[PDB]
Parts: sequence; C-alpha cells; structure tokens
Amino acid sequence: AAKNVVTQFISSLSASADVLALSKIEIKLSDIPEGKNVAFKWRGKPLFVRHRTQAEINQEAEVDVSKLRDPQHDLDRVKKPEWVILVGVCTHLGCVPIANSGDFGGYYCPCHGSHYDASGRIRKGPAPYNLEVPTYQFVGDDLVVVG
Amino acid sequence: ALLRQAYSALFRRTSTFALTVVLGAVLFERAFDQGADAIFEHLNEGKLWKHIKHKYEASEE
Amino acid sequence: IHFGNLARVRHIITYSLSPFEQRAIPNIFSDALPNVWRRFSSQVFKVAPPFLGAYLLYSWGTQEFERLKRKNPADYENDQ
Amino acid sequence: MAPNIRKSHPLLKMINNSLIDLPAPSNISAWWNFGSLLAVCLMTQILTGLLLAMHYTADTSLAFSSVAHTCRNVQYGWLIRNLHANGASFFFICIFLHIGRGLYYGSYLYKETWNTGVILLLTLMATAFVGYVLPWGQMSFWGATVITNLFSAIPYIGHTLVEWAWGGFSVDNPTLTRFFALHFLLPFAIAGITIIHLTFLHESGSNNPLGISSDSDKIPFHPYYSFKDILGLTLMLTPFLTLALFSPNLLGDPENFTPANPLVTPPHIKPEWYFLFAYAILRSIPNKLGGVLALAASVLILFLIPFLHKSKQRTMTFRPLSQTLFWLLVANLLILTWIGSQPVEHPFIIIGQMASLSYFTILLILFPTIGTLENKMLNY
Amino acid sequence: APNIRKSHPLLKMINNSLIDLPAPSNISAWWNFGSLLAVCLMTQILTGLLLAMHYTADTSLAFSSVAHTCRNVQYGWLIRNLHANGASFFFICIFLHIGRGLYYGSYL
Amino acid sequence: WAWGGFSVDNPTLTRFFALHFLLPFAIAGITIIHLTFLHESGSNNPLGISSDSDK
Amino acid sequence: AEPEHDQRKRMGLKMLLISALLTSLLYYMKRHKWSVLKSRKMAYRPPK
Amino acid sequence: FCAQGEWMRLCTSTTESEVKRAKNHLRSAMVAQLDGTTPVCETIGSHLLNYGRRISLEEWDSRISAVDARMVRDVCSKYIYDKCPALAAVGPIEQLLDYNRIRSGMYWI
Amino acid sequence: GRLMDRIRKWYYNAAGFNKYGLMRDDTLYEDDDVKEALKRLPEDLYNERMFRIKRALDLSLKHRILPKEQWVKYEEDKPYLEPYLKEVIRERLEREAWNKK
Ligand code: HEM
Ligand code: HEM
Ligand code: HEM
Ligand code: HEM
Ligand SMILES: COc1nn(C)c(=O)n1-c1cccc2ccc(C#CC(C)(C)C)cc12
Ligand SMILES: CCCCCCCCO[C@@H]1O[C@H](CO)[C@@H](O)[C@H](O)[C@H]1O
Ligand code: FES
Repeated sequence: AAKNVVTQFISSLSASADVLALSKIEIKLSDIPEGKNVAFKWRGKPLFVRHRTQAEINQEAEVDVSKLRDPQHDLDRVKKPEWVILVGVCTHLGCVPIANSGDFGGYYCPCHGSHYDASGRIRKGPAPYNLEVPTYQFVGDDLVVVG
Repeated sequence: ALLRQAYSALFRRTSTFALTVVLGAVLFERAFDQGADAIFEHLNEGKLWKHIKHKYEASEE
Repeated sequence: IHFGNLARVRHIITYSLSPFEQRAIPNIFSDALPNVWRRFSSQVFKVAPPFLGAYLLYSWGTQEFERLKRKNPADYENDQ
Repeated sequence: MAPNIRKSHPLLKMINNSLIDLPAPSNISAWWNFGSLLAVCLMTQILTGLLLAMHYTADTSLAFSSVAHTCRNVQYGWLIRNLHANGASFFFICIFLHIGRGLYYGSYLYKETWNTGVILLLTLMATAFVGYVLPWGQMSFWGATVITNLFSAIPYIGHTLVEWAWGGFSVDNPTLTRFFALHFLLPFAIAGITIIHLTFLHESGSNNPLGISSDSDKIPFHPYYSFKDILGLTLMLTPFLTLALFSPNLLGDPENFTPANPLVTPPHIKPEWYFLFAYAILRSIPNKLGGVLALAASVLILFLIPFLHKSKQRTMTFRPLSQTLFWLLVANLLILTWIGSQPVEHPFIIIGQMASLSYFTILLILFPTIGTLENKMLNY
Repeated sequence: APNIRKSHPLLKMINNSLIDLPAPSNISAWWNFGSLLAVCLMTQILTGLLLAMHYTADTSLAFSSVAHTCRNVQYGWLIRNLHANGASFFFICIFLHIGRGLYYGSYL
Repeated sequence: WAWGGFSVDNPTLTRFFALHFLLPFAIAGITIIHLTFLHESGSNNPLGISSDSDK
Repeated sequence: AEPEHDQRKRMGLKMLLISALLTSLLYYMKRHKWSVLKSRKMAYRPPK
Repeated sequence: FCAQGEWMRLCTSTTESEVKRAKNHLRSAMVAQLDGTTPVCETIGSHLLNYGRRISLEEWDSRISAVDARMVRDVCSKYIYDKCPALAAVGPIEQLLDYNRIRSGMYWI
Repeated sequence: GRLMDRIRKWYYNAAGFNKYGLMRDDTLYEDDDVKEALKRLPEDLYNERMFRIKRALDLSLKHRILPKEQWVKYEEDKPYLEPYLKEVIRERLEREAWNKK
C-alpha cells in the first residue's frame, strides 16, 4: 500500500498529460522542399528544419573543422545530409535567427551579429556555440519526430 | 515642579499612566501629523497638485 | 528551575543602587569616551588590515578590467 | 498549586522559562541581539507575505501584473511589497551576523543548537529563492532557469530530478504554481524549526563573550534583555525603513521590471547580494558537476566547524592569531561577494578561484592549525 | 540518564506523549477519534498541498484549474477525491470526538 | 471589507485561498496546545473514576 | 513608474522623526535599567 | 514574591476586618510592654527621651482606635508604594535576584 | 636560546586575559576533563578562581578592564589547575586503554 500511494503522489508532480502532449513534434519532410528553410513551433521555441540541396551539402564539406569555436563537421550534427534540424535560438543571448541571409548564407541573428552557416554553426559574431541540434529521428521517407 | 506634579497626578497610579499615554497619543498624533505635512509642503512649494490646482480648477473652458 | 542550582559561590559581596538614585549615562567624558577610544585602538590593527587588503585587490582588479577594454595603439601602427 | 500563576500555569510557565525568569549571562554583547531580530524578522515576513499573497495570482499570464496591481491599486500594497522585499535582505544581513557571532565565540560548541541553525539557514535560502521567482520578471525567470538546470549535472538521475521539479521541460507555469506553494509553506517550517533551535539552546543556556562559565553571574532575561533587544530592534529597524522608504530599489535588479521572456537572455544573470558569494564559488570550478559540489560544500562546510575546533579556549577573545584569520575570512567573503557580481572574465576569473580556494583553506586547514599552534604558545 | 529515550531533549518529548505515557487500561473505541482527528489532519494538509500546486486562484481560472488537475495531473483525480472526501471523514470524526466527551464528561 | 469589494468576486477568492492555506497550520499548532493541557491530567476513562490504580 | 513617489517620501519624513524620538527614548530606558549592573561593585572577603 | 505581595495589598485593598483585628493585636502588644517594673521603666526612659513626655496606654488606645482601613491604605501608600527599597541578603541567596525585579514588586497590587 | 621564552611571554600579553585579572587556567574551556579537575581543587583555590571569573564577567558587561597595575604578570601566573587536569587525563587514558585490551 505505501509503495503505491507514494508512487502515485510522487508521480503527480511529474509532467501532466497536457504538457506531455507537446513533448514532441512530428514534421513531414514532404512539405519541405530543397533550398527552403521551414520553421515550426516546438516547446515554445522555434524549430528549424531546412531541406539541404546536394549543392548546399557541398559548401558544407568545405569547412575547416578546426577553424570554428564549436568544432564540428556536418557529420557530427545531422544524419541525412538533405536534412538539417536545429533549435532556432542564437547561442548568445536567446534571439531567433533569420535564414537564407548572413555572410554565410545560413542564418543571421539581428541582435549582435552572430552569423551561422548553412549547417548552423557560429561564424562571424559574439555567439559562443552553434545553433543547437535536438534529439529526433525519421519514420518513413516523409516524417520526422523531434523530441 | 511639574516633574513632581506629573509623577503624582500622572505616572504614579498605573491606571492614570495608561490614561496619560492614550490621551497623550491622541494629542501627539494630531500635532505631529500637521507639523510633518507642513514641513513637507513647505519644502515642496509650487510642486504639488495642492498648489497648482487652481489653474484648471474652474478657471478654464 | 534554573535559579538556585547554577553554582557553588562563597564569600562574594556586592553593592548596587536603585536606578532612580543614579545617572543613566554617567561620566561620558571622564570614563565613556576614553574607553571607546581604548577599545577602538586595541582592535584596529587586527580588523582593518585584511579589509584594507581587500580594498586594494578590488581597486586593482576593477581598474585592470577597464584597462583591458581600452585599445592598444600598437595594433594599428601599421594599418595604413 | 504554586504561589504565582506565572510558574504553575502549563502555558505561562513556558513563556516564563524562556522570556522572563530565564537565566542569561550578565555580559552578553550586541552580537547576541541577532537571535531575537531573526525571530522578529521572521514574523514580519510572514505577516507582510500573507498580506501580499492575498492579492497575488500564481499564473505566468498574471503573476507580473498581479504584483503590479498590488502596488498600483491595493491600499499600501506598494508599502507592503517594499517591506516584504527589503525584509528579505534584513533577514540575511541578520543571519550572517548571527552566524559570524557564533563562529567567533565558539557557540557552535553547542552542536545541536548549531546544527538546527544550519538547517534554518538552508530553509531560509530555499524560501527566498522560490519567493523571488513569484513576480515573474526577467531575473525571476532566468535565475530560476540557471540554478535549477544545475541538477541535470547529477549522474544518471539528473535530467529526471530536473524535469520533475519543473513539472515539464522548462521553467513554466507548472513550476510557478508549485513555487508559490513552497514559498507559502517553508516559512512555517522555519518557525517550527526555530522552536527546536531555542529548545536545544535552553539546555545549556547562552554562551558569553569571554567563553568561561557564567553561572557565577546570571541575570533574568526580563528586564535586562527584553529591553536590550527592543533597543536592538529599533536600532536595526531604522536603516531598514530608511532604505525601503528612500531608496526602494537600491539592492534590486532593474531587469526584474521586465516580464519574463524565455527568448531573451539577460546580459548579466547575477543573484541578489546575499547569494553572490555562493554564485562566485559556483563559477570558480569550470565543470558543471564540480561547481555544484563546490557550491554545496560552501554552505554545508558549516556542519564541520564543531569538529574543527582545536583551541583549549572557547572564544577568539584571547586568541589574536585566530582573530586576524577570522577577519581575513570575513574579507575573503566580501571578495567572493564582489566576484559574484562581475562577469566571467579576466581578472575576475582568477581572483575568483583564489578567493574560493582560500575560503576552504582558512576553515579546513588554517583555523584548526593555528588553533593548535596557539595552544602551544600558552604552554599547553 | 541510562536510555536515550528519556534524556534527549526531543525523544523525551516523543516518549512522554506516545510511548511511556500513562493511559487508563479501560478506554474504549470512543477514545480512538483523537488520533484519527490528528491523522486526518496530516492527510488533509498533505493532499491539500499536492492540490495547491496545480490550482490557480483567479475567478477566470479556478474552475478549470481544478478540472485540469483531475483530467491531466497524474492521479490528480484521486488526490482531489481524497481531499474533498477527507473533509467529511474529518467532521464525522470530530462529531464523534465531541459526543464522546459530552457523554463521559471529558469537558470537566 | 471581507469581500474586498461589493460582492463575492476575485478579490475574495484570492484571500480565501490564502486563508485556506493558512488555517490548517493554526489547527495543527492549536492541536499541540490541546494535547498539552490534556497531558496535565491524563485521559479520562468510561467509568469516570480515578484510573491511577491501573495504568 | 511609481505614483506612490510623493506619499512614500512624505512617509519617510514621518518615519525619521519618530525613529529619532523613539530610539533616544529607548536608549535611555535601556540604560536606566542596566545602570544597576553598570555601577555595581563587588568584593571578595574570605575568612582569611 | 508573596511578602511584597502583602505590602501591595496594604496599600490597595485593606479590609476593616483586617484592621479591626490588627488593632486588638496591637493593643495587647502595647500592654504586654508594661508587664514588669523593668519594661515599664524602659518605656518611661524612652518616651521622655523620644517624645519629650510619657504617653499613657489610655492615649495610645485613643489613637489606635481612630485607625481604619481607608486610613491604613493612605499611610502605607505614602510610605511604600513605588519606593526604592533597601535590601540586605546573606547566605545561599542565588535564587533571590535582581534589584530591578524587586523594585518592580513595589507597585500594582 | 631564550626564543621560546620570548615568544610565549609575547603571546601571553598578546592574548590579554590578564587585563581581566584572569589566570591562564581560568580561561580554559570547561569540557569533561576540566570539569572533573575543577572538582578536585581545594576549597580555597576554588573560591579564588570563582571570584576572578565573576570579576571578569562584571568587567566584560561594563566594557572595562583592570588598571594596568592589577594586570597579572606573565611570570606571576599560577597554573593552579594544570597539575590536576593532567592526572585526570592520565587516569582516563589508563581506563580507555584497559577497556580495549
Ligand atoms: C531563522 C534563523 C534563526 C533564528 C530565528 C535563530 C534564533 C536564535 C536565538 C533567539 C538565539 C538566542 C539569542 C542569541 O544568542 O542570538 C540563537 C542562538 C544561537 N543560534 Fe540561532 N537562530 C537562527 C539561525 C542560526 C544559524 C544559521 C546558526 C548557525 C549555523 C545559529 C546558531 C546559533 C547558536 C549556536 C546559538 C547560541 C548563541 C550563543 O553562543 O549563546 N542560529 N539563535
Ligand atoms: C522566510 C520568509 C520569507 C522570505 C525570506 C520571503 C522572501 C520573498 C522574496 C525574496 C520575494 C521576492 C520579492 C520581490 O522582490 O518582488 C517574495 C515574494 C513573495 N512572497 Fe515572500 N518571503 C517570505 C515569506 C512569505 C510568506 C509567509 C508569504 C505568504 C504566505 C509570502 C508571500 C510572498 C508573495 C505573495 C510574493 C510575491 C509578491 C512580490 O513579488 O512581492 N512570502 N518573498
Ligand atoms: C483537530 C481537532 C481535534 C484533535 C486533532 C483532537 C485531538 C485529541 C486527542 C489526540 C485526544 C486524546 C485521545 C482521545 O481522547 O480521543 C483528545 C482528547 C480530548 N479532546 Fe480533542 N481533539 C480535537 C478536537 C476537540 C474538540 C472539538 C473537543 C471538544 C469541544 C475536544 C475535546 C477533547 C477532550 C475533552 C479530550 C479528553 C478526552 C478524555 O475524556 O479522556 N477535542 N483530543
Ligand atoms: C483542515 C484541512 C483542510 C480541510 C478541512 C480542507 C477542505 C477542503 C474543502 C472543503 C475543499 C473543497 C473540495 C471540493 O469539493 O472541490 C478544499 C479545497 C482545496 N483545498 Fe483544502 N482543506 C484542508 C487543507 C488544505 C491545505 C492545507 C491545502 C494546501 C495548503 C489545501 C488546498 C486545497 C486546494 C488547492 C483546494 C482546491 C482544489 C479542490 O477544489 O479540490 N486544503 N479543501
Ligand atoms: C529565482 O532565482 C533567484 N532567487 N534569488 C533570491 C536570486 O537571487 N535568484 C537568482 C537570480 C539570478 C541569478 C541567480 C544565480 C544564483 C542563484 C542562487 C543560489 C543558491 C540558492 C544556490 C544560493 C540565484 C539567482
Ligand atoms: C519606528 C516606527 C516608525 C513608524 C512611523 C509611522 C509613520 C507613518 O505615517 C503615515 O504617513 C503617511 C503620509 O502622510 C499617511 O498617509 C499614513 O496614513 C500614515 O500612517
Ligand atoms: S543573441 Fe544572437 S548575436 Fe547576440
């Protein structure tokens, strides 16, 4: 009896049904064409899912792994090259970037500069790290489940 | 000698002492407030609404 | 009950006077102040030192921080 | 039963044996005034706090404005709000002098009174930490975020204990609501535990500044100390009110006049003065986990003092080497406090680790060592 | 003192009111409501806190916060039931406690 | 004064929540006093006669 | 930002005056009672 | 505590019953001081020396009979109420303490 | 040479209990050993220590000290309790050691 009541009460404090309901989001890769960045709402913060053309994935390989503050090549960030999924928040002071623009074609944080490439890495600017890459995976050649 | 008078009439009998504190408080409040407010307003001439109020107080439109 | 069990005391006499027969704050100059000085003196060289050292450290670190925000002309001497 | 009803009555008897006929050393100084202040301080917080809670709304969408409505519409809400917020600092100022006094006069040799004391400090800290989050301003949110995220640094059971505390994935409404509950509850635990604190204390009675038995000279609490404390109360109360009435926001971050925004990190996320020193020690150890332990240890270190006493004498009154070491430590703390308010950059970074290092050394190694050495110089 | 149950400033209190405390050998079941009342109290406070961590005191959200607690909070519905019904158990107990005292002149 | 206005409204709800959170604690506190007075005499028993002979 | 601005300050005035008055009074009183211990004299008279 | 208590009663709530009896005691007392030739001589020697004449029991009695509650209260108040007394204590006196506490026992019944 | 002596005499004045008219042994923290030792003191040495201590406490509350003339001098400080205290500890260590064996 004790084990149960405690179990029940303790658990009453963990995330509730409504909250877990937004725990994760599933996006359809079919709605996102290449060369076009689509942003969705995940956990109150913007979620970046850009369809990388075979062209953009190239500009990517051409990146000096040991010439960036947060040293990481596309390899370590994504999974499917044509697919990049980031957490739309500048790693500096929590602002939301702007895709396609910037000195590296990726994203630009209009707060203090912080330029991010097409792979979401801090280039020119104050930001310390590169846009965060959250947990996820794929399901069928058209669905992805972030979170 | 007020001190003696005071002691005898006011501070000796504990019942009269309380009475003195109570009636003493009432008078102290009335006075203390008036004085403080006076010091505050003087130190702030022409700044308070009390002062400028007359300009729009039935003298406009 | 804590009064009467405290200690075994023998042969000590004490004299005291009602509060109404004496002055509340007596001999301010002949006794009070001299001692206030006495006390201050006796302690100053124990307390003051580490606070003074703390100050300097503060002062240095503060100023040193601002100096590092200023520009060093020797970075633009051949920038034509 | 007994002649006077002050000794027979089951209740008055309790009031009497702890505030009237209670034996107190004839020579305790002002440093012994902080106990009552702490107590009075506590009643004041609870009183103002309740008055504020009757107008607050614990909901992200209404917190900030409920507080504003309280200041702008409620009769004297602004005053009550000031008193409560500033009352917190008075509380910590008092607790630090209370703690100091005990360290300098070896009061901690009263182990249980000491230990309950450390628990009082800890509870108090938690109380303010949750209270601060309530107005839901920028610093309210980010402090809440920064500090609760630390637990995710504990191995395996980390990311969970955290998502359990928040009630979700980030400091959000479910966190605010449980913090209000906690903030309402802890002060009572404090009052309760204070009764225990004074109970153990009364087993021995008070210590005194010369640290030698004062049974040879004891005086009744009333009127001696009842008067001395009331005087102490008015003397501290003056700076308090002067601050809370003339410079209401001196000690507070302006960033907290901006409604919390999860998408905007403030430039300088620093705590209220009373937590600065700890925040400094925290950042002294780069490594999420080490820094945490260092933080824990910083306050928990207090539980070891009683066992690190080597002197043959109780107080530091007649121990000049210990006295400078003692004031060195105090100064040490001012510096950590200062470091806690600065960014994480040179020279502050190095100075930080020094002060943090010296802090633990002074208490773990020097104090016990100088103490022994001093014993030898008395030919003991 | 020999055993720490009598010397210790705290255990001593626990001992003189729940262990070595002198009680009549013949008290009946009507003397059981005191403890129940007590236990009952600890239960209310406990469930009450658990509920207060999900309630919102605002006319525009009170009703629904309670509903949100029952529908979304893990066992909120249980906790809610227990608290609400616990109130009655409390009163039932208090009336029997009062009765008992009137019938046996405890009020003396 | 008790409603905080002219009718039972939000200002009343908020102060009631505060009161509802507070009182149980006063109860627990007062219960300690209840049991304290009680222990002065000890419990009464169903026959209403001194039970010192059998405790 | 803070409408109470004026009332708050007017209040600070009242608080200081009263504070000044009460603190002095209580200091005297504290002293008056303690006078008994402050002036107290003792002596050790063993049957020596 | 009890003693000082009784003094406060004297100043604030004496009863005719109490004075009535107190007077009979006092009479038998003055009379008992003239029980013998030495004790009557002691009286004479003293009276003259102190009052500048002799005071007969007949007189003492006239004065003693005029005393009543209302009177006792006024006199005691005049000599005891709120006065700062003189205290002498000898022996294992640790439990008797503070002149302040004793002084405060000099007022309010 | 006379270093140890220079130092000790120095610390002795540095501390300053003598300004209260206290003997070094008067300032000892009263733990268990010291408490037993005090029970063995002869009636006269006990009442003397008692007065010295009560005197110091009165000076403390008064925020005064003794006139320089009355200060206990380093070389005139009588280690009245040290002898007893040392034996008390010796006796304890005997027992402690014997209950191990
Ligand atoms: C809400 C918190 C606290 C309250 C209300 C409180 C209250 C008191 C009171 C009323 C006293 C007696 C008067 C005095 O000596 O000041 C006291 C004594 C004491 N307290 Fe606390 N205290 C608190 C926190 C602490 C803390 C944090 C510690 C230390 C870790 C502590 C250590 C002591 C000790 C050891 C004594 C004995 C003093 C002596 O040497 O005589 N207390 N406290
Ligand atoms: C140990 C006692 C307490 C401490 C140290 C304390 C501390 C605090 C702190 C630090 C804040 C932030 C104030 C600000 O800057 O805006 C606060 C807010 C609050 N406290 Fe307390 N508090 C205490 C007790 C209470 C109690 C007992 C209640 C009522 C049950 C309470 C209710 C509130 C409320 C309603 C707020 C939000 C309103 C505001 O922001 O001013 N507090 N408290
Ligand atoms: C939260 C409310 C209460 C609690 C927790 C409480 C608790 C207790 C407890 C633990 C006892 C001892 C065991 C027993 O005799 O049942 C007791 C005894 C008693 N209580 Fe209460 N009580 C409560 C309310 C009251 C009320 C409302 C009354 C009556 C107006 C009352 C009258 C008594 C009396 C007179 C006794 C003596 C029993 C005897 O005859 O031996 N109690 N109570
Ligand atoms: C003497 C103990 C208590 C009694 C008699 C009691 C009784 C009740 C009652 C009559 C309700 C209405 C329940 C319903 O039918 O919807 C209620 C609601 C509530 N109580 Fe308590 N309560 C107690 C203690 C507490 C405490 C200590 C807290 C937490 C600090 C609390 C928090 C709540 C909350 C959050 C509600 C609203 C949720 C709901 O409606 O179920 N209560 N309580
Ligand atoms: C709600 O967060 C806060 N409450 N309070 C009162 C406060 O100062 N903060 C804060 C606001 C901003 C930055 C902070 C950094 C560290 C801490 C802390 C701490 C402990 C408990 C470990 C001593 C609190 C911060
Ligand atoms: C140490 C205790 C100091 C208490 C000071 C009490 C003074 C508060 O006085 C306040 O002044 C305001 C301005 O006129 C008025 O509006 C308030 O009604 C009045 O209560
Ligand atoms: S927040 Fe993006 S550059 Fe500063």
